[PDB]
Amino acid sequence: MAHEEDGVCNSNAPCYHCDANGENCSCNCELFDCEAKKPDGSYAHPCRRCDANNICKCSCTAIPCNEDHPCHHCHEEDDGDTHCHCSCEHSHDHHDDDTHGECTKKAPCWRCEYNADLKHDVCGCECSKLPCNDEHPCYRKEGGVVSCDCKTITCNEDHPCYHSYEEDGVTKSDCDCEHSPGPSE
Repeated sequence: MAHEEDGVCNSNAPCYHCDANGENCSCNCELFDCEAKKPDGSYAHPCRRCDANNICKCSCTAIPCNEDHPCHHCHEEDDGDTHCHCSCEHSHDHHDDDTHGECTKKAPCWRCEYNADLKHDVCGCECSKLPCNDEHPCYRKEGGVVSCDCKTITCNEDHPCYHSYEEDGVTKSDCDCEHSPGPSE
């Protein structure tokens, strides 16, 4: 979509949103945005899944990892470094139910983080302003809040428990209304 906001994105024509960056700077669109921008005051070279900084009124934003940066945002293929890969192989095996950005249990927020050769999809932090995506406090290499989409959400029964394991961003089948709700945290 398009909406008047800071920086150069989805201003009034070039409708281009940014995964976590967009939802963190301007939530009013959904597309692949990424480009350097810094005159001599701020920095804006984020990406739908990288480690950069946006230009927010004398306030630079913190994105995920562009190649090898310890961040909890729009992952990029194998977001993270060596250690990260070792923590994902052991963390995913014990929390396979975290194959996406979801969270609704007595625990913190989780997101799809892993590196392997197979057919999969982007993590939750790499999702757009979906109709079922908010943002809860994730627990990784640093306490913080990240976008939370619908997928491995907990079960609404005798207790909150992730449904299963899968990496797929929540999608609707109406597109006949303003699908742009608000988070809780």
